[PDB]
Amino acid sequence: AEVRTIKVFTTVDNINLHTQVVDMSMTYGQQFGPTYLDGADVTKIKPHNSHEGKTFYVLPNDDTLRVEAFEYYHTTDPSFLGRYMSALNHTKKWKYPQVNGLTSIKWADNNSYLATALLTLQQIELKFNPPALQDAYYRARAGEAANFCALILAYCNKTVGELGDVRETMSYLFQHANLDSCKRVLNVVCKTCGQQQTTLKGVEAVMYMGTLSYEQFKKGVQIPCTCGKQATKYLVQQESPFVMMSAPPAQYELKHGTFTCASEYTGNYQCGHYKHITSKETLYCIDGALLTKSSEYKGPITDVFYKENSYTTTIK
Ligand SMILES: [Cl-]
Ligand SMILES: [Cl-]
Ligand SMILES: [Zn+2]
Repeated sequence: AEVRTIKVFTTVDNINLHTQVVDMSMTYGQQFGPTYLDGADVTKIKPHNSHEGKTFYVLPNDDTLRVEAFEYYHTTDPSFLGRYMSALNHTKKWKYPQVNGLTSIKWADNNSYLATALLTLQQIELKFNPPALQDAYYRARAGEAANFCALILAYCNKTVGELGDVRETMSYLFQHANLDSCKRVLNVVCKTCGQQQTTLKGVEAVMYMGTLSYEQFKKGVQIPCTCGKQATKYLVQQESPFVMMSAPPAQYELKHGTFTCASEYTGNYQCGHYKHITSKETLYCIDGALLTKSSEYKGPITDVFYKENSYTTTIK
């Protein structure tokens, strides 16, 4: 029997290429293990003539690829590249319209949480650490967001179509961002126990769960003390370029000029839809490809983002 071969390249990062000679009588899987062509699983396919010179993603299956994959993605999760490829096979088919000057996502595959996450990132100062996210985010800002959205799904361990939470999604992305300079000082005052200051750094310095209002967080929020009293927690010092205030969805009034952007969630714990609100010359509501405007906004808000640089309390 006549042996036929083609040259292809394998990769884990789509930058560093590895020359391979493949036998056209054997599947990609038999030669490389799980193999993907621009997100499509070709593990059970035999090489085509049209494949010559093309790049295939493989799993990090030797030491060189293990190092290349960690350096690019900053993960050693064995299932990561397969999850990234499985997502990309869908996100490459999504549309990414420019809405009010931002890259959004046309609704598909239950992706509203990703649209509001993507819109938010374009309005806050954030630098990613993994080259994969740096490279994909640059492309997303330019309007080609398929790789970025597939990476969000992979980093968050979410599949296409799965219910997502914006706060959790932002937590994962912030873990892979340089927030090392961010600092928060809180004071908690109990009329029985006295006062306790806490310092938070990095992601914990920019995220708070319990109120949407940055102003209320400065004045004080009531929380339980271990003694059984209500204590007051308030912000003493903030050093960060933004803050994110989150809460269970509740009817909330957004006032033009008092916040950067916000997420709205309509539905229940099992099922629902996110929209994005941005405060510009007026209030714009971006719902995937859809855009409306209003002077006032009230709805079931879950996350609000605010601009910051340096804040020090006047509370003694
Ligand atoms: Cl590679
Ligand atoms: Cl970046
Ligand atoms: Zn107490």
